[PDB]
Amino acid sequence: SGFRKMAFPSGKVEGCMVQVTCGTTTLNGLWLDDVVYCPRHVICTSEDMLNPNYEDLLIRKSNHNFLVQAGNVQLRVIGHSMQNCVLKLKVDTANPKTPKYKFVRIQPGQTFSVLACYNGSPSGVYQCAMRPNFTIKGSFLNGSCGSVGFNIDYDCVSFCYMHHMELPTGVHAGTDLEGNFYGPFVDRQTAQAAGTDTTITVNVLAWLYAAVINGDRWFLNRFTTTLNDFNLVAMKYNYEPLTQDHVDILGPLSAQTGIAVLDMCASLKELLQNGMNGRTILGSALLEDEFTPFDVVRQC
Amino acid sequence: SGFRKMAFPSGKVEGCMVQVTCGTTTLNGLWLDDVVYCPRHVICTSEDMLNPNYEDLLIRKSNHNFLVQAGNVQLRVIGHSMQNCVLKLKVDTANPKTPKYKFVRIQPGQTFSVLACYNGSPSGVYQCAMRPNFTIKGSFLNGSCGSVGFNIDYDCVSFCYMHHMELPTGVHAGTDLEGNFYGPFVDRQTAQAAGTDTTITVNVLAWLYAAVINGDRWFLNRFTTTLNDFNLVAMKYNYEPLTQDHVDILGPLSAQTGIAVLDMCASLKELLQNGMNGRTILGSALLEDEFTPFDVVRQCSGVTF
Ligand SMILES: CO[C@@]1(C(=O)Nc2cncc3ccccc23)CCOc2ccc(Cl)cc21
Ligand SMILES: CO[C@@]1(C(=O)Nc2cncc3ccccc23)CCOc2ccc(Cl)cc21
Ligand SMILES: [Cl-]
Repeated sequence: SGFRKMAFPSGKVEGCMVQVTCGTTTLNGLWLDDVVYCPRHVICTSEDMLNPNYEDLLIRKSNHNFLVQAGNVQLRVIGHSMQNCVLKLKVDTANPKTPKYKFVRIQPGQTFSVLACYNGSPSGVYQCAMRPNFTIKGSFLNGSCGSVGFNIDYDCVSFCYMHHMELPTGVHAGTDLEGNFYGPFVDRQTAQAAGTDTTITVNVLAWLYAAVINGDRWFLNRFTTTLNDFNLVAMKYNYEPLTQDHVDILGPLSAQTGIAVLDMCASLKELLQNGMNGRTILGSALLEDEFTPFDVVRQC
Repeated sequence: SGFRKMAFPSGKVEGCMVQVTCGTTTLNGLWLDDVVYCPRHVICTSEDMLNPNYEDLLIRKSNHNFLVQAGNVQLRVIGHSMQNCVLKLKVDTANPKTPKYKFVRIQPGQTFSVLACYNGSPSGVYQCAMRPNFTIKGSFLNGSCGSVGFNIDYDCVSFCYMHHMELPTGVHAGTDLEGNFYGPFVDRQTAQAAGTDTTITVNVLAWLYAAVINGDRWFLNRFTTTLNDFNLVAMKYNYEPLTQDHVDILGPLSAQTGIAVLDMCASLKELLQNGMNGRTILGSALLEDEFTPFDVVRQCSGVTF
């Protein structure tokens, strides 16, 4: 019993963190086999940042301009190429600690663990969700670029995010490991803003099921609702619409607790209308939306 | 920017987790050098748990009754002894992944990371605090006993907790790595209950400083208070008393933000007597007490491990 925001054990990713230096910029790289992946903005000279021509900047670089450090050992860069917004530095040594891995692109609402790093060194691990506006609400200081988001599939690490940027509101933007940004962001210092964020409705429902599994039932009610009526109410509270796919995904939790999805939807509608009235759900006074249905099943 | 509940990187601890089986019970062990540490209740059946004589049960066991598995390799138990509520199984092989470590006993209010394991396999890592009632509000299913709590100091893992039990309210109890329970708990199936929990006041203040560092300032006020007047108010809201040591430990955050500790205490007093008024601090509608002053400094300064 109990319910915590839980990250994946970070060991398999820590064995991959390296420091990448180019000129005066130092950030983190992900060393997998004989390739170091890192944000391409490491080759930018501050001025370049506004309207960089990355293909042009990269052609002017040599392998000896890139300084890669794995612990107290300098790795030799023997090649460099760019894949979208990620720079790939081929090195002369394959990482002996390379785990079984894959590169996955995730959808909004999906959760993942972040191993925050500075100078190629792991400082902490936390759990995040990809927001509906494609940002993440991370905890990142200057020097954290190249820190990665991942999930673990038994023995396999699925890398889903690499940190590139912090927006003016303090939220963060990044790419998958193929260098494609999540959201309409660009790796340029041009004026950028995240869209208004919304609540991940399917995740809140998953967390209400987690609360029932843990004995918290005060918010339950005798009502049910249509999916259309639920969406009309939820959207006026900045909640994402719930699709039939989300109803289906919540099926196992519904069968486990004996509370139909639309029945739990009517509880969520009531919580949005009344608030908590001094009560908490799983020790929280706000509805939590960073636990997916898969996270709840795994943890409970 | 940003403020998250952050655990220490778990890699140094993952290399130490093993599966310990004795009879029909399987739980986790911590393999350090040539010793595997685990809860001594692994020797118990459902009957023994009611009233166990652990010294008597252990004398009747042989080394071959304990099955230790590190990954897909079976370790040979060549000795067994008990230290308080922890069982120590001497093995024939020293763990090559043994990090620099130490066994430390933490105080209530101190935080640590928990590497939750099942069958000697790490499944998740989370951050928690040792509550003032000596329980932890963890997340543990059956099979998680032997999971450990730790902190990292430079490159040294300080093991501070081993999981043993879940109380009827869903909160958890365990021991340090020398087998001494945190709190008035015992390792027997007998009616047990945690004392009334209180809020870790110094940690709430540390988190209010974290909010100010992140630009959340609405709760700040012009007032200050005496430590005595603050403690009189705080204790009527089930808050732990704030000591001069807590005031001193908050000093670097007070210097960084320009908000004296007793000035922040007057903000906390108002938040208690009046509530948040529909507002949040760091995205939370409740005052968070599981960040120590050291955690806030470490996170708002990027200390690495
Ligand atoms: C070069 O890095 C930038 C950045 O966002 N960095 C950061 C990323 N994370 C946390 C940060 C905390 C504090 C300070 C900067 C942070 C700053 C300039 O504008 C840009 C423009 C584009 C890109 Cl892809 C990055 C960047
Ligand atoms: C050893 O098992 C006990 C236990 O608490 N185990 C658990 C520990 N964690 C999470 C659990 C989740 C769900 C079910 C049990 C959990 C239950 C029987 O009585 C006792 C009595 C004493 C002790 Cl020290 C442990 C125990
Ligand atoms: Cl403290």
